[PDB]
Amino acid sequence: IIKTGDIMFAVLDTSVNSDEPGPILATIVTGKLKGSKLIGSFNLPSNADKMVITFNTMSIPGAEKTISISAYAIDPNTARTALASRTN
Amino acid sequence: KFKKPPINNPSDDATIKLAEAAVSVSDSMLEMAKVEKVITPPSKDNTLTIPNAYNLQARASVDWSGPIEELTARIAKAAHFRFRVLGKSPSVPVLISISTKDESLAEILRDIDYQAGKKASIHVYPNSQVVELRYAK
Amino acid sequence: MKFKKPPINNPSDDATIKLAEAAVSVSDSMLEMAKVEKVITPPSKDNTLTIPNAYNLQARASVDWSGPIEELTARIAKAAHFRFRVLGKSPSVPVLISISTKDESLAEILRDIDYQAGKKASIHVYPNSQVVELRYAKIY
Amino acid sequence: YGPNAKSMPTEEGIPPSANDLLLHVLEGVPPPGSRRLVVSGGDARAWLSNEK
Amino acid sequence: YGPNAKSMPTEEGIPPSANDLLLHVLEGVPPPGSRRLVVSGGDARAWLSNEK
Amino acid sequence: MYVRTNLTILSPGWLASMTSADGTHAYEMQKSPVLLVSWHGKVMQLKVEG
Amino acid sequence: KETALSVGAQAGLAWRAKIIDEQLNKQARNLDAIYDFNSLVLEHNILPPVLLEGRNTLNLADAQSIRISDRTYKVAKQAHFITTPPTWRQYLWMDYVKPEAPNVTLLPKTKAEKEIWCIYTERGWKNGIDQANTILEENIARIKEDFGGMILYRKLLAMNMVSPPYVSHTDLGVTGDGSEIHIDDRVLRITALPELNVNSAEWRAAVAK
Amino acid sequence: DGCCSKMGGINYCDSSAGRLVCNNGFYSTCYCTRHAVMDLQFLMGCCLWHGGVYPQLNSSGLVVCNDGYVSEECSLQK
Amino acid sequence: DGCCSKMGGINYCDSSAGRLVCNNGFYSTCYCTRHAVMDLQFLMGCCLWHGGVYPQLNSSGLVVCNDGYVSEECSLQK
Repeated sequence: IIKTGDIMFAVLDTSVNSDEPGPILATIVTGKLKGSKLIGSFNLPSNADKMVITFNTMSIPGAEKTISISAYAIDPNTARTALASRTN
Repeated sequence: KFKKPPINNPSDDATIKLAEAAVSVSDSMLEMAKVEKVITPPSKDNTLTIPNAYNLQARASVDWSGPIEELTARIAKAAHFRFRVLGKSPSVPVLISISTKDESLAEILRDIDYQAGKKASIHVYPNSQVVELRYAK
Repeated sequence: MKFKKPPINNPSDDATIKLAEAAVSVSDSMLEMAKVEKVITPPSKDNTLTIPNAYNLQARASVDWSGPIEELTARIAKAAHFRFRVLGKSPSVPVLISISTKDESLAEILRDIDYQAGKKASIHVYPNSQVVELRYAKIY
Repeated sequence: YGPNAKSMPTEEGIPPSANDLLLHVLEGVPPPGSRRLVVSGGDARAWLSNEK
Repeated sequence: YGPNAKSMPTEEGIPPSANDLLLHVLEGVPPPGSRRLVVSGGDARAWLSNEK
Repeated sequence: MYVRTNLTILSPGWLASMTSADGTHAYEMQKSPVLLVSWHGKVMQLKVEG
Repeated sequence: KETALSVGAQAGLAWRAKIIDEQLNKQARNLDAIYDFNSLVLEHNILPPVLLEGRNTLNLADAQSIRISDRTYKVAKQAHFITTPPTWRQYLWMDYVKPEAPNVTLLPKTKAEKEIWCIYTERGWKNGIDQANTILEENIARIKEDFGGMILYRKLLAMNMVSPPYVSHTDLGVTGDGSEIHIDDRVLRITALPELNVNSAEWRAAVAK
Repeated sequence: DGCCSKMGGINYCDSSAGRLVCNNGFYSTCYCTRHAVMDLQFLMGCCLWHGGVYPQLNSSGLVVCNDGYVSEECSLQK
Repeated sequence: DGCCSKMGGINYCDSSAGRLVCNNGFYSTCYCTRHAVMDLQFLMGCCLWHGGVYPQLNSSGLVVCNDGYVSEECSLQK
């Protein structure tokens, strides 16, 4: 039971280029979920001013199930939806 | 010249308190055990003294666990003493185990009597070189 | 002209403090237990009679043992140059004695050992024959 | 008792004695299924088991 | 005794002796089907067969 | 010796015993001329023949 | 932001636990000396039970309902067999597994971040220390409980308030088949579990000097 | 901040009284454990001296203590 | 780091003793076999002195031992 649209922290360990959408996984490190993992993919925006990632495949450790909560991400310490990379 | 105090000196208030508490409880338990323990004088101990007959100062080894009369008869035969029994053998036999390597048959017989206890006892006549096994009633 | 109080020591620790806090009450309870036990029961006699001391038994010993009794009594007999004798069959459950003393007599060593054994073992000494005998309890 | 019953008045009943968990609490062992509490200002200990 | 009767007796038997598997243990052969264990710091051998 | 009662035996000790739902005990034992019975928190002694 | 608190608490708990455990082990012999279980074992290798005592109790139920008593005693754990006396260790020793993996995800970047991270770690580590201390307190309470219960059993038995335990031994001679044999089989079975006696008529009092 | 100032210096915290001890044998004056005799005669917090703050949260700003009494001063005004 | 330092050197390892033997007639103060007598009275381990660490896995940090007792130290907090 998680409140609608609340806030969590996570860590991305596998890098990817915005050229071929594919499985990318991250790991929740704090909050109620510890060591939970999250598979998703990105989208290609109309312009190169930002980049967002789709996160839908949530796997909680311990139990043998795979919930389908879909969520997005924001830039920590910046509070933005863009991506930290090069655009020139 | 140099002198070093003992390593485990209670140099702290907690240490000294713990150590003196240990002393106190040890003393109390020792006193309780002393006042509780039951003893009997050797003047009236229910045991057989050493016959001290020269043939009994032999040295041997014996391992056994079972009927007593058989082993006692074997020992008497080894020592060249007549063997006899008085009483009715109980249906359930009195069984003792002895496993020794080198000692005196006198000590063996003493242990035999000690294990027999109230069930039976053993008497030794050295003047008339006989041994008797007396049952209970 | 500074001021001080006599007892100054190394700093203590809270764990030891709480240990002492428990132990003092435990000791007081044990003391009361022994006191009431002694006043309610009539004492009878002493084990000095059954194991009197003798010559060549005053050599001093200091021990720290927290195990069984067989090695201990064997070493004591070897030091005493006396015959070792065992009576009874050792029960499966070992009989364990812990002793922490300093500079006592051999006779007092034996008396304390027998007292702490209590109802499970007994000790006899025959000085004329120079023999030490340990007997297990006839039970079970 | 017939169809319309269980209307007899409740008889007298000796009140129950003190709850037995008090013994463990006094000794210092918290009762099972309880959790600790934080208290300052002096020397005391507390626990919460059954909203008590 | 009827269906509504209590009729709840119990039966007890003579206790068994110790396992003869310990005889194989003492003679030194590991018990069949078990696995060897690792013992450190002393002179001993260990085995685990049936969570014992 | 098959001994049936409603009390408990203390000193001799049984090797096999049975109980009923109503609360009757029946022990089977070897021959012993003397028995020790405990009831109402007190233990007394009695004797038998043969 | 809060990983600071978490790691601080973990490290503090671990460090305090290791220090207290090693100090306890260093101060060894007096502990086993005071907590001498074996000499309190009864004759038949039977662990004596544990008694709980209370004095001057009162409970209010509701209006016109208050029940008051002077003293109370209870049997905490029934007596049972034992093959070796317990020690101080099964009550006082507490485990210690050192953590070594502070997950390096949220790291100090700016100065104020570093400062708040440091102070939060410090307070968390203090919290871990005091929590470990409280756990030690509970352990001490539990072991004191058991020892005091044993002592109280001894004293009530002395005062003739609890029946002593009773056991019977049945012996059989040779036993087994042609393949398995036993020399003498001894069966020990206890019958009278120790319990309080309500008959005050046989109660005995003692007076010191 | 120095409890044992102008003295031998802070030695250790005895929890039997929750007190710091200076290097000179005299007791200090600070508090070094929450389990200390502190004679505080003031407290904060609302719904005090009743059932306590009710765990549940209401949509309205009215707050009621667990005894059923309502803490008006704790409830927001309008 | 020479066990038989200032001596003849290592000869071999007596397993019954679990010790090295120097070339000169002495036992070295080093062990070779793990089945020797080492006097250690301090160690580590979660769920210690119980049924050991239970092989279950929990979504939260709750950890238990085969005796059924739990361990806050072995577990985490929240």
